[PDB]
Formats: sequence, C-alpha cells, structure tokens
Amino acid sequence: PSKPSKRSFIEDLLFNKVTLDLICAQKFNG
Amino acid sequence: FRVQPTESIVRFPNITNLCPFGEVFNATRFASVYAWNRKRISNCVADYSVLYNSASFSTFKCYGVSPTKLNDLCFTNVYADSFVIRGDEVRQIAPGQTGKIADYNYKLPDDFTGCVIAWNSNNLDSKVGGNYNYLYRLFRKSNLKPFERDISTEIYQAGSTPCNGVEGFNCYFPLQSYGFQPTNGVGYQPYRVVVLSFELLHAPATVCGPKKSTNLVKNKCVNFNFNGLTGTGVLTESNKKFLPFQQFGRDIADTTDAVRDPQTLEILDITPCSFGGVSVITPGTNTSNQV
Amino acid sequence: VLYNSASFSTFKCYGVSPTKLNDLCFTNVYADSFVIRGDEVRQIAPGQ
Amino acid sequence: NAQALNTLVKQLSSNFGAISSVLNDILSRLDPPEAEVQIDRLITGRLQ
Amino acid sequence: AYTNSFTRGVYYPDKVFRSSVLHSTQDLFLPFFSNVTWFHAIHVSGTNGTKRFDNPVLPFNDGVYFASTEKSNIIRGWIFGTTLDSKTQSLLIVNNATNVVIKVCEFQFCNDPFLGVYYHKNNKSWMESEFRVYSSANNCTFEYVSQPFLMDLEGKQGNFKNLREFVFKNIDGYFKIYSKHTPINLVRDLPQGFSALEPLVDLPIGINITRFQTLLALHRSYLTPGDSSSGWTAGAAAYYVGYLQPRTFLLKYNENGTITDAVDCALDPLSETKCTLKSFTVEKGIYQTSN
Repeated sequence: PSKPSKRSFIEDLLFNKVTLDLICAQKFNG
Repeated sequence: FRVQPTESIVRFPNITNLCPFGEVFNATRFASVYAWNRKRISNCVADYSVLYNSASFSTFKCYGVSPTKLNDLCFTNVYADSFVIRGDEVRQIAPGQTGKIADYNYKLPDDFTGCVIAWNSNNLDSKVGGNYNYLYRLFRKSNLKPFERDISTEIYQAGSTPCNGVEGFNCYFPLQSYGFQPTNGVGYQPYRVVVLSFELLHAPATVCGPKKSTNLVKNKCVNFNFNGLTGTGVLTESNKKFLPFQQFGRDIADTTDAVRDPQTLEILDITPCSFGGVSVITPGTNTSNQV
Repeated sequence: VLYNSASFSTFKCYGVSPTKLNDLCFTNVYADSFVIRGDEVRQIAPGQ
Repeated sequence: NAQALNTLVKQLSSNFGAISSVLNDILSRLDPPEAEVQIDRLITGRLQ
Repeated sequence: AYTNSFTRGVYYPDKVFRSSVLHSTQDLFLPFFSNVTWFHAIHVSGTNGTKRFDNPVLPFNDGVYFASTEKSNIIRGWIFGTTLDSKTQSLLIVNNATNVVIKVCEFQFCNDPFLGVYYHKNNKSWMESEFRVYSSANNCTFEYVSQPFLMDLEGKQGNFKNLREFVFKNIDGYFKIYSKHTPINLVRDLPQGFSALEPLVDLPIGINITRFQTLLALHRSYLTPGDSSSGWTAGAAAYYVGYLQPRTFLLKYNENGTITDAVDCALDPLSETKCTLKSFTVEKGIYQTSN
C-alpha cells in the first residue's frame, strides 16, 4: 500500500526493466 | 479532428530587381553550339509575365516544373545556354534524345529540370551575309557528357592515320560551319534556342517573382508558403542553431520541421497543428441518437 | 555514317535506343522505303 | 511493435519513383494532369 | 610518404539541418584509414638530403580530396585541366591575401607551376612578390575575383596549427568545392580531429577534367647567399591528397546539428554490420549483412 497503485515488491522490479521526439512523429503522421 | 489553417502566410525574397531576361532571348549574337555561353542569373526577381507577353516561341518544353507554377515558385541558381542550331536540330535538344550529330555539341542531362525555349531566327541570323560564323562539330572520337562543351578543335584521324595539320581524305576539319541560307526552306532555317537549368536544390532562393510578404505569426497554424514550401502548420522560434546555409530543414519523414525566414534571419519551427481523433461512442440507434 | 548522314527531320523508334544502336546486334533487318505527304509523316506510327 | 511503427515512418522518406517524397513539393512543381501520375506512384507505394 | 586517414572524407552531401538523425548517404567519399599521400615540402635542412619540393601532376579521377597542413599561408592554389595545353581549359586559384582571386583562363607555365613570395626590402618583412606566373593567352570563358582586402603572411617556424580540407568533385560540367577549417596540433600527420566539409562555391566549367596541379610559394629572405628559389630554407608546409571513392556512408548527426561521427559501409565487416543495423549499437549475435 505504500505506492498509490497497489503494486507489489516483485511487480515493481518488473515495471522498471522494460521502459516500453519519435512518438511525436508517429502522432503527426497519423 | 483536423484544424484547418487560418490564413496564408507567404515569404519570398526581399528585393524586386528585374532579372536581365530581355538580353537572353532578344540579343544580337549567339555563340555556336561548339562553344555556348553560361548566363548566371543571380539575386533578382524574374517576372515571367513578360515571358508570357513575349510569346513567339515555336517549341517550348520542360521536364521539371510546370509553366502554370513557374510564376508562384522560386529557384536558387539559374543558368542559361543560348545558341543556334539547324531547323531539324530543334528536336534534338532533349534529355536522352540521342543525336546523330547533336551529342557532339550539346547534350541535355537526363536529370534536367527547367524550360528550354526555341524560336525562329530567320529574320536575324539568316541574311545575305552568308552567316557562316555559325559552326558545329560534326564528328569526334567520343560523345560528350551533358553539360560539357568541347570547344577544342583538333585534327581528326579518320581512317587511322596521323593527319597532323593537314586536311586530306578522311582527315577532315571537325568544326564544320553551318550550311545556312538566307530565307531557305522550312527544314533548314537557323533556329535560335535557349535553355534554363532551374537548380531546384533546397538552397536559399534568389531568382523568383514577387509575392506578398506577410508578417510572421506564432502559435497559429497557417497555409504558409516559403519559396514553394506549401506547409500548413504552427510557427515558433527554434532553439537549435540552424545552418548559416540553406533555409530548409528536414526530419525522418522528410516533412520540414524547422526553417529560417527569407527576409528576417529568425529561426522558425514548423509543426502540423492540433491533430487527434474523434471516436463516436454511440448506443444503438434503435435506442437513441445521442452520441 | 548514319550519325554522319544527319539530315533527318523526324526520327522515332519504339524499340532500341539510338544510344545503344551502335553496341548491339540484330538477326534480321528489313527496310520499307517510300514517299508520303507532308502531313502524313506523323501518320507512320504504331497504333496511330 | 515499436520497430515496426518506426519503419513505417521511414517509408514516408521514399521517392518510390516520383521526383520527390512529399506531396507539397509535387503540387508546388507539377500540374494536375502531370502531378496525378507522380501522386499515383507515391500513393500506391505508400499504400503497399 | 604514405599515411592513414583517421577522420577525413565526410561532407554534408546536401545541406539540410538533419537534427540528430542517423542518415545513410551515398556520394563520393574517402574511405577511412586508407593510403593518403603525404607531401612534405620541408626546406632541406641538410647539405646531403634532396630539396623537398612537391608540385607533381596528380591524375584526377571523378573525385579528389585535399588537405593542407599550414602555419603561415604557404600553399595557395590549385590547377586542373585535361592535358594543360592550348587545347584544354585549365582552372586555377590564387590566395595572395585574404582576398580570393581566381580565374579559369589557360595560362601555360608547364615549366614554372610556382609562385613568388620574396622578402621585400622596403620596410623589410615577409612580403608577397609574384602572384603572376601566367605566360599564355587567355581565350577564356569564366571569371571571378573576390576582394576583401587584408594582406597576411605571418611567417613562422612553429608547429603547423592550421589545416584546410577540400573536395573537388565534378559531375556534369559542374565544379563543387567543399571546405572546412580546423586548428590542428601535430606536425607529422593528420591529428584525430573529426569534422565535415561545408560547401562554399559552385562554378559551371563544362570541361572534361582529367589532371590536377598545385601552386606553392617559394622565396626567402634576401640574406640567403644565392638564388632564393634554388636555395630556400624556410618552407615547411605539407599537403595531402586522397582520391575520393564511390562509397555509402552513414552520417550520425547530433543534437546541435553537425555530423559528429560516421561509419563506412565497406571498411570492416563490423562497419558493414553497423551500416545494415542502422545504428552504432551492435549487440551480440550473428548478423547477415551482404553477399
């Protein structure tokens, strides 16, 4: 519950090693 | 959700110095094909309206821009090659058109971009004076590359023999002058042509007609036009230092992102204005029409 | 000499290019010589 | 997926045969009956 | 002598901004670490060694790179032409001061492709004497004379601090000269300072260039006991020539907007790997680049 989103300790070690301007170019070209 | 532009900014070069076009077509002596001239038109306005007034051209073809758009357009470097040819050679001045004799003298780049102009010189270049000062190379051991002129005249070793200085059987003089005749038949009149190499490379444009320089506006996407750059996006100053050279910028999608104005030396940042997407969340029309 | 003998008013071909006519070959050649009007020189064209 | 999208953009910077790669610099040069063939090239390419 | 080309051969092919994109350009470049020809025009400091003088004819392929180590503006100009005789035109350049006076006129001095900068006694200092070695008739077509007046020698014997880099590529009767300046440090070779070469001048010349030449400035103080041209012991400038090759480079721009790094596409197979992957991060694994 420390985080606002009710994640966990091991879920957090995952949401950091992926990480998912260019997006602006794609947004402008449709 | 596409926001249409509000108005139409235009920014062309500053001055309105007429370009010296009257001394291009309407001039006295045109050097022959074996040595043609290079006319570098630089930093002037060229009102092609008189080039629409002065309409006496028999054959007029270009492979780049269209004459409809030649008025509302710009160029960065222009060069003109004025000369004279046969009556049957006016069709030989065309990119890739292999000349039986018109490759030795003057070849056109297959990548050419600009309008060639031709008009009958019967009243000026065909006179009783013989006008044998018009010459053209007839043969050479190699065909020339488009914008190269072999003004050199040497002896031709036809028949594989060194004819050093002497003109004998198969030792001819290459620079055979034009067999013109004052008021000859249609096919043999001297034709006076001139080409124009419109260097449309994206460099600071100089040679083009005048259009209404409208003041800059920020944060308002407008149908602007910088020397043909018919982009429709918002405008802003750009933080990154543009090049002391050309006024155009590019990105990955080859759609200009930052430019520098023709008149003011202020940097511009282009961006297509607010774009999103509607999504009509609708209940069944059999139940309502509110979306 | 067919480049020397250059007095042809209209010269068009739809196959090979005259640039490559020199460094090329053929197996059979046939020529059809005749005379026509002045306005018929444009009529000798495939499909015209 | 990100690389697929990223290679979909760099197809906008392809001549595809036309004398440019952006549709503002074909309608600023050529005329409708002559720019329509260039845009047909570019549009069949981009659609492919 | 022969040396290796560390960071030389890159020039903005077409000047656009190109902010921080990894563009892949195909033009005439100079491969890296290749055999660049040193030419040390040192003054022979011994009695036994040969007089080092470097103005030999250099065959001119479709491209030629240049680079001139410099400390006191010794090397000035260049000369071209097919055979450098009355038959073919011969361009030339001169650098007698800050002004850049040039020509295109064929001036035959096959014996003396030299230039004279002799010690003037009147207000004795390093002074310019003979900026004219021309000994033939012009019969020429092009002209250009730039005149910003500032008159410099600043003779010195310190380390070669300056170097100018040039690209003389001609295609279709057009002459293009790219150039960039950089303060070098090392005296014996080309330091590891990377840069690209901005374009400055384009001139239509329509000549089939096949040769190349250079202009050196040789004369010393009058206190030298003998012929200052046959005996000269203050000239030390050197110049490098690299015959440009048809390559396919990959230019890595930066945030500011200039070419920071680049990689060939035939230098090493790893360079071909980066050329195919389109980046400078090649992770572990087998890649398939070409055949």
